Amino acid sequence: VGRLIYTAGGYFRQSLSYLEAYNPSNGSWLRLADLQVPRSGLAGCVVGGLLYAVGGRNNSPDGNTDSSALDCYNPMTNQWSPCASMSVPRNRIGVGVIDGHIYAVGGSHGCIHHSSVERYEPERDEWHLVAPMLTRRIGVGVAVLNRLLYAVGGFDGTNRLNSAECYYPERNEWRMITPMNTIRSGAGVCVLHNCIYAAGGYDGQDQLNSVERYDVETETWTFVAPMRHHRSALGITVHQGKIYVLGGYDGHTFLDSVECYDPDSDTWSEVTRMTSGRSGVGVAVTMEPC
Ligand SMILES: Cc1cc([C@H](CC(=O)O)c2ccc3c(c2)nnn3C)ccc1Cl
Repeated sequence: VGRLIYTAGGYFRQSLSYLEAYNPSNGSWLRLADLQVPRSGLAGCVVGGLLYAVGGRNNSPDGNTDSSALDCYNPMTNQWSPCASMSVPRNRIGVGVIDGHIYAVGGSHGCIHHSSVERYEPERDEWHLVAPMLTRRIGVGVAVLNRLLYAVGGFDGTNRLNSAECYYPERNEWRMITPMNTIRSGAGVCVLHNCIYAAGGYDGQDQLNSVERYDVETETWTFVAPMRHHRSALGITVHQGKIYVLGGYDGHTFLDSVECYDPDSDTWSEVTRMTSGRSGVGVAVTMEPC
């Protein structure tokens, strides 16, 4: 039928309500129904053809509000619907999906940096807390491989982190994994084939263009080719077995650049520009809308 890359929210001068879909098959962008509430620092994901937007923060002239919200976008209707809210607001959140369930990981609520993690069940419209991570992480990368959830990098309130850890659902327990070779907060983190990728991010001084990947069989991290643009607070998704990175911040500009990674050639190329530069978007892939 055809799959699109949906980018929801983000930040340019203030938090944004935009939802836009990119079609790699033809290069087009579609503006769709705005989020009910502007938000940056959110995550996107998909379950059962439905797009969800999780956490973030509304940075606005009228005040600044960390989000506990879960909202659901149905491509068939072009309408956003509220779901049950999380236990707590989570700006600069990471999310992963296991077996139709959404895990919300870390993020901030004011000066609070969460190590807490909670899981959403669409069939019940219900969040429940699970075991907290071993580390407080905001700007955290989250991915799922072989039905295990990984929390990668971030900021713990004092240091940006090269550490990463793994949640084993049937044990309801987090264990540390090999740290990355690079301190990265607000990196893009995703899975492709057997590896967990961490692209770009922030280390307290610089925005990064480097990219490394974790092979679960070998438990080691290896650098691949770097992105064309240094970027923090980027969005990342996979589409037809290629990585796409969307927007972010390079120390200078809120990027409109979109790049994709070809694992076979180990090369990055510009694939498009977003309609406008922005950081802290939520990205996920699903069906084209009615
Ligand atoms: C908005 C955002 C910020 C972050 C992190 C937080 C931190 O690690 O403190 C950050 C902060 C400040 C940054 C930066 C990145 N990149 N450049 N600058 C100045 C990570 C993810 C997201 Cl969605």
